[PDB]
Amino acid sequence: GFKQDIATLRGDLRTYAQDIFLAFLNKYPDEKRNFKNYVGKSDQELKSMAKFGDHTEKVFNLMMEVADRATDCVPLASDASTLVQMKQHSGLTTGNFEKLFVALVEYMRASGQSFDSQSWDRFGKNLVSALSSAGMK
Ligand code: HEM
Repeated sequence: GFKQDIATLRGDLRTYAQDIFLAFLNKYPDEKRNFKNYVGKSDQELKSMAKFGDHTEKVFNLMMEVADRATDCVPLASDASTLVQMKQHSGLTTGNFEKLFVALVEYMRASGQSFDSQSWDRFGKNLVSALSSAGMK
């Protein structure tokens, strides 16, 4: 289930983090508008841009902590506050986060692996709700 999925992703977190974030950017090309430097790049090129590899690994390092600190796929309000408050996310709305989790769930659904994709779907919705409550637009 969800807690085992955290251990699976953490066991190869660099590859999962890149493959899910690329799934997100290819499913929602307009989302590259928050990045700029990513435009007109193939997946293999993106993987070779330092701010892609670094920022994608740090997204997934923190997302796995937030998942790990969750009860029944409900994140801590403190984790939502922390995320909202991040100066680098000034641009963002809950819409950016919803789309990332739609792509994550779709990626898990298409994998050959026994991920608990319905738990991730609820995690993504609960995190979007928590971010809104914590002040994200
Ligand atoms: C659980 C989800 C996410 C987490 C944990 C997260 C985490 C982070 C972290 C830790 C940083 C700082 C890392 C660093 O720059 O060294 C960062 C920067 C940034 N995040 Fe996020 N982020 C998340 C989702 C998103 C989403 C959905 C977007 C846009 C759709 C986004 C856009 C950005 C941007 C634009 C930056 C800085 C600009 C750059 O990449 O050069 N983040 N994020």
